[PDB]
Amino acid sequence: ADKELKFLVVDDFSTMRRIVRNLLKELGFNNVEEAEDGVDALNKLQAGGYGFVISCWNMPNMDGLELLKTIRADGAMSALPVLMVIAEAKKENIIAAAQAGASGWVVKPFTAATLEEKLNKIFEKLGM
Repeated sequence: ADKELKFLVVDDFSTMRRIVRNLLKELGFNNVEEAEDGVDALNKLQAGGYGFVISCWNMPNMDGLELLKTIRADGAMSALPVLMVIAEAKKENIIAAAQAGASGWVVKPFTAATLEEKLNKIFEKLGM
């Protein structure tokens, strides 16, 4: 979708969230809110209006996996783009992310170039 599309960045580390916010900014995406955990993310997403979720995998309370599943099972936001950020390239985590319906995944740390690439690749499919 347009770069006005509203992003939600989920991570229990504020420093990592500002990194993702800053990279999105650099790519031209200025509509960005943050969530400190899956619960805060879902409370916020139910508030409607978001067009893309970038979520950390490893998070306390509700990890990234649970968030993705709740979203994919939520009839109203089941189609919401979800990019998962993971700490290592472990096939376990990756395959489960794909299986749970992750629109894509990235290994942190990542560059603006990669984020752009993933974002473009996903916008591609969705034809956005």
